[PDB]
Amino acid sequence: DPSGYNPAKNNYHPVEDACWKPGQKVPYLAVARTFEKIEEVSARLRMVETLSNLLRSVVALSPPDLLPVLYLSLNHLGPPQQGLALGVGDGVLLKAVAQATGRQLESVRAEAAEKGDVGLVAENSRSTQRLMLPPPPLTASGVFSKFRDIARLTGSASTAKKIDIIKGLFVACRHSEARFIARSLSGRLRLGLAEQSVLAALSQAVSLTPPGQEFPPAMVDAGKGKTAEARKTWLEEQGMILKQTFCEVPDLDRIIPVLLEHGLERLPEHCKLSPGIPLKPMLAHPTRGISEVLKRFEEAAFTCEYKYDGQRAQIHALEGGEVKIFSRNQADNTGKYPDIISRIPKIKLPSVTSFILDTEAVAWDREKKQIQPFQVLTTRKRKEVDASEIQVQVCLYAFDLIYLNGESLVREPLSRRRQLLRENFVETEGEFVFATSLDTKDIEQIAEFLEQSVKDSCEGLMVKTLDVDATYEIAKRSHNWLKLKKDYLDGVGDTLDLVVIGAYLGRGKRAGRYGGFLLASYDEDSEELQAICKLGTGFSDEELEEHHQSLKALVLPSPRPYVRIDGAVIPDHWLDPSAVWEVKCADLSLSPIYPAARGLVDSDKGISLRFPRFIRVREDKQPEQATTSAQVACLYRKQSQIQNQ
DNA sequence: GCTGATGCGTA
DNA sequence: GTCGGAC
DNA sequence: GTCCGACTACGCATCAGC
Repeated sequence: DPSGYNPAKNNYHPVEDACWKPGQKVPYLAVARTFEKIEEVSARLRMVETLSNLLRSVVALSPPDLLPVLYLSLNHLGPPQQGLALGVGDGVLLKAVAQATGRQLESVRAEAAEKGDVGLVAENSRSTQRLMLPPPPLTASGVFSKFRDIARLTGSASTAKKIDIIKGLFVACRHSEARFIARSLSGRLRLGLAEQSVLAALSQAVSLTPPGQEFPPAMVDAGKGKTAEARKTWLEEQGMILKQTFCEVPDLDRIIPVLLEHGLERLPEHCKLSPGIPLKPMLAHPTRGISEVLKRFEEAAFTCEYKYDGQRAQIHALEGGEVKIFSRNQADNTGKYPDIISRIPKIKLPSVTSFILDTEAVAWDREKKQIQPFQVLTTRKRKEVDASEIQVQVCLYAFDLIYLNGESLVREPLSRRRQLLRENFVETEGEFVFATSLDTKDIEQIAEFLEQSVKDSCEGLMVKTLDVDATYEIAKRSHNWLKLKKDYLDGVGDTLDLVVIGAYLGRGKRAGRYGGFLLASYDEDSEELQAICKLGTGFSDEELEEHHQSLKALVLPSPRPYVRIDGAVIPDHWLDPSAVWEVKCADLSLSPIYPAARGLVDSDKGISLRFPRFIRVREDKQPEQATTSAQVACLYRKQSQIQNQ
């Protein structure tokens, strides 16, 4: 019986310890039980062991069910470049849960906010899970198809249809299934296992129990002969095949059926980095100072690049002339930028037959010949733009080359790839230029360069080694670059003193306390606190608890007459304005929602904070003594990017 | 058809 | 996007 | 250090209720 299933069981046996006969379909309750054991523990190694154990049975008995099981555990709907989204929000999901169970909405919405988890509410209600005799059990592939069903429906009257499908599952759910369907739909599975741990579990699972094996499979534990040391080394090198493959083709739709009929050793042969197929980009680790750079890099030579404030654009040029473009999430952004396809001609030498570029698309005002802020870039249409429409021009700032003229430049040092980029590509000012770089190790030069980038409408510096551990092999270390941001540096930075005027109930890791707060500045001339932004990162678990107790004393039934939030999300608890917190941010923005300082820099819009974080309590300060909307308008005006307008 | 609410992808 | 926790 | 999951602003695209 599946409810008995224990994929966490000591010395776990794929065929004997399963809960479905071979060539049957994997049952969803198996997937739910594997989930229960994964969330029950906190070590990633144990989690990987359990998910491996389920994945091995799935390979021995129902291999067609492997792809959907993996998707179910990532909570993905498919390849990222295909663009699926469920289009179901918390409120619809709560209507779905309520109807399915027979309960009043208000009651359901209440308990969900209270427990901080919709899955818990969907589980523990089972009326009409009475009158109608139980529907057939739920299958892993079936649930994953109903998910793809929901995400597929669009247009007028689709919500009602999306709900019916969800009610379908909730009625077929038994045991712990409703908990995880509800969690998945809400995009909050919170197992404590995600992409990296799935890959680990996959490669271990096919390593221990390889596919394409005549049932009953000859070998079910290819690890038994080896000693405990020899095992761990073999596991690690197996996982790295998969990881670097996935990193070049993060697409289970391609990778998986290839694994099922060619084994893991042969995967790099059939799935290699290739234009038109987006690959995981290289990521930056935050570095809190020039001193920490030399700690992290020690003896390796490195370069310093301008960090541009636009959005990543991974430009693909295939042999045959076709041109595609992808976001850092692997989204297809090709239709987004007609203007960039037209200008592919202008950027390469005639000898260049195919490339993958790593660049930053940055809004550009040609009238004035300089960079506009991020808020401008985002006003451009998405979807399917036709070139006549384009309002906000973008300029490309290239800083890496991944694949040239048929050959894959991944294993090559940066020093190499930057040369190749500089050789075969052509700067056209205000349209496609290279990243301002300074090769150096002198701390004074590095600091002057930092202050210079910010002067030139940028966020600070990127930092990349040139030859030591300086490839593009994301699977070795994904966060292989450093970001030296201006606001990372103690003493340097916009910090504001803000008043807590509201609290929001936490979810998940924050259930039972407050997960975020509403913050305001003081406006002297209208004798009013005005909401500036929400705050939800920067406190320790202890600090966040102290805040729950100290601020519960001050919960108010309704807001003070002098509190002004306008468009912002109404808090769950209004608070007596007393508490003053020190708050740091990266930028200040013109807000469509917040009333802080409205009319002082824009007749219509107020000012907000970009990337706000809690620093500490201002025990010595009073709401009167808070940063003032006047000061918020001063801070905004002096912003480097802003003075250049 | 108009309007307000909101999902979601970008940072 | 930034940030803290468990390992 | 690595991986994971709490949380932030903003604006285009979408749909329900009228």
